[PDB]
Amino acid sequence: TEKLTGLYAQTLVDYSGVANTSQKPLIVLDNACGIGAVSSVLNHTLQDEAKKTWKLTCGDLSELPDGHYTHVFVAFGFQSFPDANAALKECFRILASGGILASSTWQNFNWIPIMKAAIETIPGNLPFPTQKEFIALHNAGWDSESYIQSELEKLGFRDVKVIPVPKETSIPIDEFFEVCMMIIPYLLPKFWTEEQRESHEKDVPMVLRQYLQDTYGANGQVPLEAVALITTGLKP
Repeated sequence: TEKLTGLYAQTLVDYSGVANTSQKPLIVLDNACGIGAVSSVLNHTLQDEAKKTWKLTCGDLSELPDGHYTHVFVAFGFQSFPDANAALKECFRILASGGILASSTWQNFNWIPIMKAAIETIPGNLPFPTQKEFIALHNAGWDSESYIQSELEKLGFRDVKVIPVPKETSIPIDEFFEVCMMIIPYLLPKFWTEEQRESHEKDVPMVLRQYLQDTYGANGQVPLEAVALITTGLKP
């Protein structure tokens, strides 16, 4: 996964304005080290500061001082929080006046289509989430520019911008297969009867591997295409 989220790490740091802001000293939060675990771009940006008065904190919003930070980053965190609204309220609380929230969330990605295609090789017209069904399983709305803009503005953010950014990369079959099998076990309970699972669950790995080897060569690459929403907002 991390080859693609690393591309979005540069986008999110650039869109936030942190490298060029007049707010000094920089007091930054990287939620759950979501950027730092996949990219050095933010850490390296701070290292390049002439000042040396800046601070970066990595910690988790999902359980910080009031009015403290100049920048809060949430890289692909809002769709996974237990309580996305509570987390957003916390972002507003811990930002200083003039502080910027920058977040990335998923709007589209191609791994659900590829999995669906593999599954419609099984006999039985078996059900599988569509791309929108899958996104909406947790914290629905964070794939919608209009939803996000209103959620941020309700809480007092202004100059709110929500921009879709497509990125494309490629991943080896073996790695793409393993990402799939982290997701499959989580879905089938929600979309198949126990009758359908006992009947077909055990063969999913083989057909998936078979479809993947079928389609993208034997040691080939699988494309990873996505659209992420890049959200920025100002706390007045």
